[PDB]
Amino acid sequence: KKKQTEMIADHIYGKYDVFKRFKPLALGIDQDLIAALPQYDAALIARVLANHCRRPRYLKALARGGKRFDLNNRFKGEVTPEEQAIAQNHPFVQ
Amino acid sequence: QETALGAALKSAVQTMSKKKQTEMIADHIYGKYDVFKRFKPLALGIDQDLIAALPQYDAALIARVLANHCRRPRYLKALARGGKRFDLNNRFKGEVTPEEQAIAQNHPFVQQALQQQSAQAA
Repeated sequence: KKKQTEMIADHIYGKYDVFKRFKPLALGIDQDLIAALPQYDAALIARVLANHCRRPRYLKALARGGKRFDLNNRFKGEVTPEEQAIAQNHPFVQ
Repeated sequence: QETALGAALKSAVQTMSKKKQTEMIADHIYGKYDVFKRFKPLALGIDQDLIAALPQYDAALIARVLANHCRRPRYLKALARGGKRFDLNNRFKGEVTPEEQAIAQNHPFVQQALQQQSAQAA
């Protein structure tokens, strides 16, 4: 498992810009990641995402706010005030 | 003794103090709205709903009370619990996303609060 996920992520941060550059991610990017990657498992694709969203860098991107982005780096929704404020007050961010 | 006009005059006068207006807003909100009293996940745009429903109070101090409320461990713990969000009328409106839920779940204040909550059960 861990050998694979380690490779799975490696591929994502390498293929998709939105993950490489830590932009707030579109709602439902899990379904899109699994759909776009049949080559992997649908819960270890999800695991790699869980890891990403807890990194201080992602929290900081949330605190910054603005639009969210889909796998093709297009605006799709945005960060809400409530989520932006929780990210800003977070122990990793303040 | 006291008139309706009299009571409203006294209230208006009291609202001139920022600290006093802030206590009044919180008491109003926790007293009137079950979604606040019970710390349910709040719908998108609740800030605007509160502002519209409370014209007797400054929008800025309303936002402040709201932001105080969402910073409380008990609120984060509610976000960690997840499920639906609720509007001012205690009706379903939207939900807590997996991302919001995971962030609240890993929040230090929740790690504490969840540990306390279960130690009060034991």
